[PDB]
Amino acid sequence: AKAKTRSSRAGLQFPVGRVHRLLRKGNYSERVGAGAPVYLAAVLEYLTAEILELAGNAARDNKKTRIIPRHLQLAIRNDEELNKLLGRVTIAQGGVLPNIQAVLLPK
Amino acid sequence: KTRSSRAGLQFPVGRVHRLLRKGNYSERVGAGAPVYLAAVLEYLTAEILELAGNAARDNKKTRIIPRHLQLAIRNDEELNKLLGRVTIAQGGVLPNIQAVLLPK
Amino acid sequence: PHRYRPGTVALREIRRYQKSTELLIRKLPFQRLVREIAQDFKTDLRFQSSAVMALQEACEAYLVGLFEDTNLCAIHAKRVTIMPKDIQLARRIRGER
Amino acid sequence: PHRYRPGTVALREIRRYQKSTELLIRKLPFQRLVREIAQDFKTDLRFQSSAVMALQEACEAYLVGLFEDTNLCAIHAKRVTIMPKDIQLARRIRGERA
Amino acid sequence: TRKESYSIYIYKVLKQVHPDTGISSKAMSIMNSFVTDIFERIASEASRLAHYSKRSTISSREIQTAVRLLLPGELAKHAVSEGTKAVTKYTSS
Amino acid sequence: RKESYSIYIYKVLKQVHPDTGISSKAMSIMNSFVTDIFERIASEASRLAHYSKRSTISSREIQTAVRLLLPGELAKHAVSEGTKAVTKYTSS
Amino acid sequence: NIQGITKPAIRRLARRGGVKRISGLIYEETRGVLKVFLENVIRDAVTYTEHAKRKTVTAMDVVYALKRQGRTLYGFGG
Amino acid sequence: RKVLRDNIQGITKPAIRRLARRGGVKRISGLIYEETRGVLKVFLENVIRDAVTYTEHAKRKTVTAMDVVYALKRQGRTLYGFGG
DNA sequence: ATCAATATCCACCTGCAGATTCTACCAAAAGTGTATTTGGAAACTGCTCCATCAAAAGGCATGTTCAGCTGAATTCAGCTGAACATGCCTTTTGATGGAGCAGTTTCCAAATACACTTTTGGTAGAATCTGCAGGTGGATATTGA
DNA sequence: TCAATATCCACCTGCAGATTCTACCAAAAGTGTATTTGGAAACTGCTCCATCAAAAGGCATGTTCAGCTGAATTCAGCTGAACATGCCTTTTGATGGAGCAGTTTCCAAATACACTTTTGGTAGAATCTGCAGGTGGATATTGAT
Ligand SMILES: [Cl-]
Ligand SMILES: [Cl-]
Ligand SMILES: [Cl-]
Ligand SMILES: [Cl-]
Ligand SMILES: [Mn+2]
Ligand SMILES: [Mn+2]
Ligand SMILES: [Mn+2]
Ligand SMILES: [Mn+2]
Ligand SMILES: [Mn+2]
Repeated sequence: AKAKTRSSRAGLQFPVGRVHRLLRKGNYSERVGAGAPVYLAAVLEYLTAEILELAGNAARDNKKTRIIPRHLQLAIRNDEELNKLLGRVTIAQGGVLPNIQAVLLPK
Repeated sequence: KTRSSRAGLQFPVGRVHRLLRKGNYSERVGAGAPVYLAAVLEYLTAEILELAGNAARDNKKTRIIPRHLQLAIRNDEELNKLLGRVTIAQGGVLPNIQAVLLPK
Repeated sequence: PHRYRPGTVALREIRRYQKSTELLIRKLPFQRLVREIAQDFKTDLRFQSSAVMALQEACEAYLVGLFEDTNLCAIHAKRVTIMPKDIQLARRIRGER
Repeated sequence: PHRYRPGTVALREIRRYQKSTELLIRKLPFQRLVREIAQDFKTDLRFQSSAVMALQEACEAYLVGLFEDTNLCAIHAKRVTIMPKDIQLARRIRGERA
Repeated sequence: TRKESYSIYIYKVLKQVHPDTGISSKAMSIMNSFVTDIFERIASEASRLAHYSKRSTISSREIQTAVRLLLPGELAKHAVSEGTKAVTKYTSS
Repeated sequence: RKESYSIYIYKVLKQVHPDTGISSKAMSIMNSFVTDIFERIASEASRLAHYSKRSTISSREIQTAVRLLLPGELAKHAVSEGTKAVTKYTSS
Repeated sequence: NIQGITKPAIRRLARRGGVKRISGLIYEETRGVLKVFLENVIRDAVTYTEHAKRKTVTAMDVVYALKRQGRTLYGFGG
Repeated sequence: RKVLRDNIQGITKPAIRRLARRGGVKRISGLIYEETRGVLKVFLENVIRDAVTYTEHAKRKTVTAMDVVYALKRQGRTLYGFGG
């Protein structure tokens, strides 16, 4: 019987095995169910797809083909949900969203 | 002949040890860790009670209620910092009125 | 006919309420509100009495605190009257917005 | 001689720095401040440059955010100039004090 | 001295959404920190969720309910769909 | 079922104030307090061990955790009682 | 139901907060903040309820929710 | 080595002005510069104190980027970009 | 409404610092055959969590008056921005020496595993008790005159 | 200051809701053994951190100068406090019933384990290339007339 990676059995790109190990070695609980590493690898994969999709667009917009930190920032900060999720996270080299309070502009 | 009395503590050294193992904190738990942790817990407990007791006294009370625990914490910089994100149920707040809002 | 000047009874109230710890929201209306909100998440729910009490405690402590910060924002703008603009600013600096 | 009015270069600079992401404090001076504070904490210490860079990124991300809030307190007081009392209110409300 | 990373998978997923795009290494490590971070937040909540319900085993159900707690739907609601999906596909051996 | 530090707190109460009592709510508050700090210190201790790839939480991890978690003088005294209790214990 | 939370009740809270003068618009602003607060807390609580397969929100379900929001409450099981 | 002193002044008026700009600030009071150095020093001391604690616990003499990342996480200011 | 003065853009270029691929192991997933548990599933309680009932009691909802707070409008000392001239000291490059992480091994002191043996801690009545909640009677604190 | 409201504030006082005090059984806690093994100690291979040198210019310093912003004043419209009424909704106090947490009691599905092969990844060489930095007209954007 040929080797069938669990990632493939699950239909995922992320490493189901690895995740299954990080779980048993993380002192999170006595034992870990079989589904557990699969559901987590999926969520972790859904989310990184979500930010890369927006990061890639911020890149395209700024006329670059390679995603850099600043693109991750614009992607995260311009998205209410991703922003709330990473509300207390500082992205190195990400800078800030260009934003100037109205009262400050020439009258 | 309990490890607590052996370490000179009122806190359950034995239980702290069981609670450390059953807590999924680590594969193995050192012999002294529960003694230490138990000592630290007792000390902070004595600290609060000691100040809470004083708060009751001054209120002309012999029984420490929640307000007394609140007065003891919020009036001590260290304890307040430690319990900065904690609310004591039924503890109320410190009486403090901003200068500007006073008469004349 | 006797009458205290505006603000004098306000100070009297501050001292009274900063001295006690009783809940300041009427227990019944609060409970009604708590279940209304909960029904929107899961229908036909039961609530331990203490569960509703824990919620009112936290809820009132949260508001009292927010009013402290709001009052500071009002004072910062040379006022003595809290305004929504004050609650909004405090909630922003707090990270709730 | 041509001369921009007070406030115009300031707005130019906001647009300019909100666009970029480079560190705004100088490297060497900051590395020193780190070594000076650390040393008056524990002697014979060493740092991976990486470690000093992580501290600079965080301090700048922090000061920049503190200034966004400071600026809101200024505006709120119907002013356009930030002052110490503004930094103090933002820190008070943020819980960095009371 | 070999050290594990998520880079390989992050890159694969990158090629899927934007085949034309690349990613600087700072950006990649950032992405790495993000993955290990949410993994930590999910696992931990899973860990506690298991404790409260006197269980010594973290099932896909703990992960699910944890996901519902840490993420803001929509993000939540879509993450839960993918997890359910991946699991049943898995149980189909 | 349902064990608490309730009893151990009352003993401590009697050492600092033999004279003083304590309400029901006050007692549960002190109970939540003990479990909370217990959880913060233990958790920080858990990570500290994983950073050094150790499998056991020793009193060394408990102490650093304390130093990281308790502020200023509280941490100092906490640390003193700590190593002291480990001494009057390893003595027999 | 939010109107159940009455003006006098809000004045009282403000007073404990140390507020002397209250603008006429603070009452409606407060009700809104209070409902967002409750929605968030209960939503998490009820999630804890469902996980435990119950039909009853317990005080511990609330206590754990509050900790998730960073609003640790003492005196109800933690 | 050489004695280290007054290095907090290595945080110049122009560097603080730049930081205020990125924070979107338009006009700065003369006193902001010293309040900022004061505020920065407290911030840095706390992060370094915790970071050096993780270092000592690891029986090292070198503060690594990870020590800093962990210190920052304790303070609730998670940093992405140095985890490796 | 003009325009000089300057700053902001944007496409066009080209090596090279920083990605991407190509190769090789080798640490750890996948495959299978056993030795344990666990987490659910029924069945039953005894809890406590609704539902009513139903008076009394505050506590909330109105409408009046007007005190004094918040703005709007004006001014003006001088604080803080924009520019310039100077020349310091942070940057950049390169190259070492060796401090001190990291990677391996070695193996006892220390922690985990039973299998028991006691002792202590949680329960649910029994035996007191600290303060609440009133009740005056006495100086205060406010506020009008 | 004088005087007249209302407010606070001790001193005592009498029970009722909790507390503290008792009287008992299991389930942790302490034990006596018998094993596992984690990680402190002992090297030592070698990245990396602290230093040094030198040159170059990006930028921090200081000083001038005066635009226009923050701080002071004024003044009065009207919002928000103080209050006496009038009345409705919250309290609260058992009763009874019933949904249902909490406990048990099984055990079949699901995991932990112990080995044995097979890859999927990670660590560098070997290749590739976006884009960082420079230039220059094309276009605003400002600010004086
Ligand atoms: Cl599972
Ligand atoms: Cl130990
Ligand atoms: Cl407003
Ligand atoms: Cl100021
Ligand atoms: Mn006993
Ligand atoms: Mn100079
Ligand atoms: Mn002005
Ligand atoms: Mn008038
Ligand atoms: Mn292969």
